[PDB]
Amino acid sequence: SKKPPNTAFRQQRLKAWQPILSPQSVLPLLIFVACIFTPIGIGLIVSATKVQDLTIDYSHCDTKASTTAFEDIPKKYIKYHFKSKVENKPQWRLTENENGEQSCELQFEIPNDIKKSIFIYYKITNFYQNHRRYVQSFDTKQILGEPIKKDDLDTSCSPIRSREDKIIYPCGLIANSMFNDTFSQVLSGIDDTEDYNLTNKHISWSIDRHRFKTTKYNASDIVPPPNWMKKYPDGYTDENLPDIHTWEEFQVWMRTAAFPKFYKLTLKNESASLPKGKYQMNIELNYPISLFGGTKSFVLTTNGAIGGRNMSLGVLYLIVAGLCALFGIIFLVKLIFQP
Amino acid sequence: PRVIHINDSLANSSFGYSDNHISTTKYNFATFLPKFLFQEFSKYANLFFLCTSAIQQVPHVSPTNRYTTIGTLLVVLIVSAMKECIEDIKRANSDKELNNSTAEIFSEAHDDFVEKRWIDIRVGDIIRVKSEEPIPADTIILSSSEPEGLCYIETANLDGETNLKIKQSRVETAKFIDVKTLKNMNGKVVSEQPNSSLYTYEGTMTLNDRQIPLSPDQMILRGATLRNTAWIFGLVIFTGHETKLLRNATATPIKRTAVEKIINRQIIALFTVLIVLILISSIGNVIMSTADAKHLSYLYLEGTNKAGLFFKDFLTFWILFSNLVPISLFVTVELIKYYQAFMIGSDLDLYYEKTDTPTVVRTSSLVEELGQIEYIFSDKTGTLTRNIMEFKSCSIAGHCYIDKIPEDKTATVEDGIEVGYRKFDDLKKKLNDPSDEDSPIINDFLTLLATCHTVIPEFQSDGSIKYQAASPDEGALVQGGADLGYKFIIRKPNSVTVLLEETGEEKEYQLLNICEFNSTRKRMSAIFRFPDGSIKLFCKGADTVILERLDDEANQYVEATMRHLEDYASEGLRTLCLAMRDISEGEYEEWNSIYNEAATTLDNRAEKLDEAANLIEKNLILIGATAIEDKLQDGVPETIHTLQEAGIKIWVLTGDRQETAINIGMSCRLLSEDMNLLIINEETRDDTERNLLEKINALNEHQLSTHDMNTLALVIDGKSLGFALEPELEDYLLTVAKLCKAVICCRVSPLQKALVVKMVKRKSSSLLLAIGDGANDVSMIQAAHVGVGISGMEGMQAARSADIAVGQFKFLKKLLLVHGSWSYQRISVAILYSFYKNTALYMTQFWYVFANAFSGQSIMESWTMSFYNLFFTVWPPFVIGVFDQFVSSRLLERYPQLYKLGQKGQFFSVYIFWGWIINGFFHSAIVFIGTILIYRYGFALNMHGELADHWSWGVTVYTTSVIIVLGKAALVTNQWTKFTLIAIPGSLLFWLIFFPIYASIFPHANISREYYGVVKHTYGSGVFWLTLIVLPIFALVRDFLWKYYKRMYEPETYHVIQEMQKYNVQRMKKQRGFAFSQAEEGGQEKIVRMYDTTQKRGKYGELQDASA
Ligand SMILES: CCCCC/C=C\C/C=C\C/C=C\C/C=C\CCCC(=O)O[C@H](COC(=O)CCCCCCCCCCCCCCCCC)COP(=O)(O)O[C@@H]1[C@H](O)[C@@H](O)[C@H](OP(=O)(O)O)[C@@H](O)[C@H]1O
Ligand SMILES: *[C@@H]1O[C@H](CO)[C@@H](O[C@@H]2O[C@H](CO)[C@@H](O[C@@H]3O[C@H](CO)[C@@H](O)[C@H](O[C@@H]4O[C@H](CO)[C@@H](O)[C@H](O)[C@@H]4O)[C@@H]3O)[C@H](O)[C@H]2NC(C)=O)[C@H](O)[C@H]1NC(C)=O
Ligand SMILES: *[C@@H]1O[C@H](CO)[C@@H](O[C@@H]2O[C@H](CO)[C@@H](O)[C@H](O)[C@H]2NC(C)=O)[C@H](O)[C@H]1NC(C)=O
Ligand SMILES: *[C@@H]1O[C@H](CO)[C@@H](O)[C@H](O)[C@H]1NC(C)=O
Ligand SMILES: [Mg+2]
Repeated sequence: SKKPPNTAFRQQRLKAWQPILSPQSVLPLLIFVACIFTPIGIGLIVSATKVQDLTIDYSHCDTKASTTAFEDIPKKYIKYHFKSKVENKPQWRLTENENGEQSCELQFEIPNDIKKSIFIYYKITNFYQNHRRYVQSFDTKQILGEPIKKDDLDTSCSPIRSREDKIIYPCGLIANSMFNDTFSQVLSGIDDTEDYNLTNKHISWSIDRHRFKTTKYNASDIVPPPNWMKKYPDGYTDENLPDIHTWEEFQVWMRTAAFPKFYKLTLKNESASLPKGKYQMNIELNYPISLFGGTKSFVLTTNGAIGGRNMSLGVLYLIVAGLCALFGIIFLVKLIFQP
Repeated sequence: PRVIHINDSLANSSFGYSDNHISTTKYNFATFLPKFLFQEFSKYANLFFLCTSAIQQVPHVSPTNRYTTIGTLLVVLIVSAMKECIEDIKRANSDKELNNSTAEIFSEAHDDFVEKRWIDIRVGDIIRVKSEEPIPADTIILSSSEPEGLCYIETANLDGETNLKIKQSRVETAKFIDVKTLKNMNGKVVSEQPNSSLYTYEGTMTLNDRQIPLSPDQMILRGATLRNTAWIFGLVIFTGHETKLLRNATATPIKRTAVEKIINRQIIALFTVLIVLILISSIGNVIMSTADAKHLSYLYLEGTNKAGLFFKDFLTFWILFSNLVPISLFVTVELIKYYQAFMIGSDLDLYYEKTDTPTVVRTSSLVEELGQIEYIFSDKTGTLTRNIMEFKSCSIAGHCYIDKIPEDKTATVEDGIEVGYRKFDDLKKKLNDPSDEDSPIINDFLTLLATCHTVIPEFQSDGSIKYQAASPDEGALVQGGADLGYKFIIRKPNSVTVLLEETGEEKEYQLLNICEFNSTRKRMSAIFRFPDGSIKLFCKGADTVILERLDDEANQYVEATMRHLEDYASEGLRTLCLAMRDISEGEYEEWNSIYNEAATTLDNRAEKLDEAANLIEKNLILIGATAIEDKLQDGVPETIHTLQEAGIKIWVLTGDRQETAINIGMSCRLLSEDMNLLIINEETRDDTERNLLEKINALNEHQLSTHDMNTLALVIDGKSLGFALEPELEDYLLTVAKLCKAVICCRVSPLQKALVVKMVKRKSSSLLLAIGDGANDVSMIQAAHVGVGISGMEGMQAARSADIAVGQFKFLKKLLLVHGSWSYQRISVAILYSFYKNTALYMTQFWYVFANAFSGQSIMESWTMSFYNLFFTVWPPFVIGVFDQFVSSRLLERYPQLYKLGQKGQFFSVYIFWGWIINGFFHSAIVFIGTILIYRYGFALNMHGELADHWSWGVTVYTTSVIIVLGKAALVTNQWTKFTLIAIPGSLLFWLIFFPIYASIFPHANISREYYGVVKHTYGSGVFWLTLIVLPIFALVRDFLWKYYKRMYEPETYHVIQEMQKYNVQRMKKQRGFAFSQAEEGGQEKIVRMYDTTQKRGKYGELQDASA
């Protein structure tokens, strides 16, 4: 009665199939992946060179600029790509205000209109956003708006949770080290070029807006973080407590990027197209560079189907379609010349 | 000394003797868990991960979650424990079949033999054992059915002996045969202790205030079965584990296999890579913390010391890289080796129908040495032979007669001597015809088959007769003889009869005298009295003793029969000469006194009776010679030829004598003709020394070819084996044994069948199998690597403690070639894959620390790395492990030379293990470096200008690194069943459905707080789907082409077989084998007298008086 059954699974005679690596089978698979990849590996380079950007490195603007009039930026600070050729190099000057706060105006000429939407990012280099003491170091509860007391705070915001028995309100190394540099909302058009209004609405992630609510703290218990004292010198007042639900540029800072070089969104304009001409940008130089030792910048790219001028996806489809078409000919040589 | 009170159920339990409870399971229930920790800590991986989870519990150090690596340890802890409980159940009920077996037991309350199992047999009970029933424990007989209270036990489990021994009860207690008059037993049993000496025993039993001495003659043992006797009356002495047979054999030890001895030298080669990749990265954290102290002000680093932040980041890189060792390796190597042992024990070509016994794999860890066997240490009786002799042919007057004639052999023309065969009924035609010359010889021959022996017949309920023989050779002489006519029936104390069935009359034969068989005599003779009054002498014996006693001028067939005895033993048959002489009435009268003058004497009788026979057997004439053959089991000569083509060297280790293990070796084609032996059977150690020195010297001086290596064999015996197993000549014994084809060892004790195994285990590096049955070689099964048992109808104490239990010998071909060389390739990929899946992913943590300033941020989420071993990539180790046949079952048995792949270990070594680790680096430096050229600033997505964060990039590394590791498993597998499509391209569809459920549902419940919106920002993005297309294909172009280039331009030996599957010193020449299974103490001469079979059965059972 212990006789095992005669099922086709138990006797390991299951209905099976075998891979025959044979040069009438593998060789028409090397042309299956060298004639569907090259029309994609070309179809992406044609959509990563139709992206028109303009990179201005405004990093050392306080040192090497005259307050008097414009000059040219050195070539080692500007990268730019367009359909047509530029007629003048862009221009730039430093402007110190009456209070003693600087400002770095930038003037550039755009050689043709761009029908798509226009985005403004600021590129930061050598800023280790993905450090282990930096990504996890912010409190989750205070972003949602729960009035957390001191003892039930997170230990992840460990150096800056409290200064004088007080709740540092957006605790964490992320919110303490926020990029201050405001960007002027309008590309002001010079030499009778029409000015261009950019907005900062909807620049964050759409799921960050549901998570970033205003705070239910009482204002007598919360101090600013120690790198926000030039904006709130007295402390957090009851009237201008920051509404982080509508503070968009704080939301795109807490979405921590993955490399020491990254873009961050700060401005966009969807409904219209800017025309050809010379324009002007105004940036206040609040964030120093000796804090991290890198280069803050300013880019004006247009969003393509795979991103900016990023030839890496078009090229990685062609090193495959190269090696899957090179060894599609070393088959027919090593077969025929040496069977 | 141990004392036993007869007729007492209470007081005998006070001395604390053991019970019949045997335990074949490697532990019991009570010692489960603290023995289990040594089992978990002997693996070096599970030893390592307990320390790592303790290291995770110092605060603020873990880059992952704080409980992830104790969370994937308790799964590994539990699943390797639930395997152990079902390997406890399966070895509980299989042990229960011996515990539940029946035994008639005296109970004083009932005063009758009642039905109870074997368990409740206390030491001191009185039991009763019927015919053909195994004795439950070591006992002392009291009285029995046979006259003078004797019996016959078959010791085929106690040793390799084929014959039956006489165990006569003492004459004082011969009267107590009544179950009603049993109730007056009064006395003690003063015995010896458990001694584990089989053939020696002492003890003194007192009864009714009168002592009785005992002997090993009055003792029968545990594994022996009772044969040719109605019942016996036993008083149990030992039991359980304290028997004389089962005390030295322990429980099933932990046998570390030959793959796990390479894993623990592979993991040490991975702690090197783990320690180097801490002291490359964590040294770099010391450098960048001090060299960039100006530019890291936003982190608020302490900078207290160079040895505090070293050790605060020695553990972070310890924890992040501790998944380089795969924790799901030592469970998915248990649950493949358990699910392979369930697939072996369900094959119909490994299932014996006649007994209805499927094969069963008890120890399921030793499944992969079945592809690396290099020696086989068999057993002769029970394993090779079927323990059944039948009469094959006979030769008289130079004419041979056989029932079925082979087609190569026929009575041809003589070349000076007539050879060939005839049918048996033609022997009757020369017998019935009174004109022929040989008719007095045939009549003097066919009664010599029927009279001269010592078999005792017993009628059945049917008129068919059943012959009860002391030695099973002459039990085949009569039964084969009665087919020729002259059927032997009723035996009397003075005479025998014989019924000529063609005439129907029965001729009396007054047995006058009969001599017994001995070791050095090699013959036995029986002097008879015919019904005519002309008395007669008969004789049967060996060639080298019968040739020195002739009347040379009388017989002329002597050269004709010696040619036939070189013919018979060449085919593998046990031969026997048959010669007589005519004796007058006066020449008996002078000698029969002199025989009786050697009979009235007491103390020189053992050395004077054999002298007393030599005066009368001087002048003999020759009738002819017969040849009984031993039934080898089915498929034995076809298996051993296949097992020697695969390079395995068969070693036979019997318990039998030397003269018949050679004859078995001739019939199974281990031996052959034109193959000289190297026999070493010498007395003292110096006589083994010279004969060891002479054999090595005679063949190391000259090179002998491999054709001349097959022409040599070794035969040694156990008296000469203990002098070649002392540690000064063990090296010599290999050097003669490493050149000969087959090695036979004879009369080998139960200990020395392990001390040969424990000698070749510690002299070479080759694995070796042991196969057998019965408890004489239960010590051999615990000493070899794979110990196969053969489950017999009696005994099978070997099949208890064996790792694999099989039905018979002929399944060893399919087990070792098909199911052995599969189970070595099927685990040597599902381990080299499970070392590779945890390196194509968990290296992108290490190639990340060249970014992020040597800190240790985990590139992926904490739980999604702990779902990698357990959910998505645990199935392709299973399907590769159990459902992948690299060459099919028809082709491995067709070409037995393919087993030399598994012997040398061409599938699993460190020099091929490093080819899978380095292939796990290069597969991780493409899913990383291919995904920093894409997502160069986070600017990859086209969703209204938003960007990809740290967590919508880590998923693109994880999802690409799953669809490479699954895509590699689709290239290393060989055969695509319906169970491969479920695992390898189906676990991809598992992850691409389980992840959007994990990204929308589980973050809301405060677990896996990140990727709160990534499923929008990966799956909807056009870059995530064009990364999954080419980043696998870029990293499998190396695999898809070197697999192609290996099949054609540098093919191995099995690839052309895979392509075949889809489309298509004594010399043996002058040796005349003598093998008579009778030995001394078969009670040869006492047993002929005190019998009858015409006297009807007694009242109380089968009581028969001694009618002598
Ligand atoms: C860090 C400290 C630790 C250092 C440790 C390093 C080295 C250890 C020291 C010595 C190593 C010792 C020996 C290593 C040398 C040789 C190994 C023996 C050769 C060897 O058989 O392996 C091969 C790997 O082939 C590579 O070679 C694999 C080729 C890939 C090599 C590319 C090198 C990448 C190096 C890392 C790149 C880093 C990039 C930079 C990233 C950092 C960014 C800053 C095995 O795979 P295989 O596909 O052929 O397997 C085959 C095949 O799969 C199958 O089709 C065949 O069976 P079937 O036909 O029946 O199906 C059968 O032939 C089977 O064998
Ligand atoms: C743009 O973002 C910049 C970095 O986030 C930030 O620059 C830092 O600003 C803080 C605050 O203004 C500076 O901290 C100062 O530290 C110096 C000593 O090094 C002090 O003058 C003073 O510390 C004082 O400390 C006392 C006890 O510790 C405390 O009681 C006082 O209240 C007082 O805080 C300043 O706090 C820091 O040096 C700046 N540079 C760097 C490289 O960190 C800018 O403020 C910010 N700008 C705007 C407009 O937001
Ligand atoms: C995007 O840019 C266009 C300019 O090309 C903006 O359109 C102008 O919006 C301002 C708002 O103050 C009006 O005063 C102008 O008359 C508009 N120009 C035209 C030609 O209609 C548009 O509003 C911008 N989108 C935003 C800010 O969301
Ligand atoms: C458009 O640009 C002008 C020029 O600075 C500015 O005054 C006006 O407020 C802008 N409109 C909006 C809606 O911001
Ligand atoms: Mg045996």
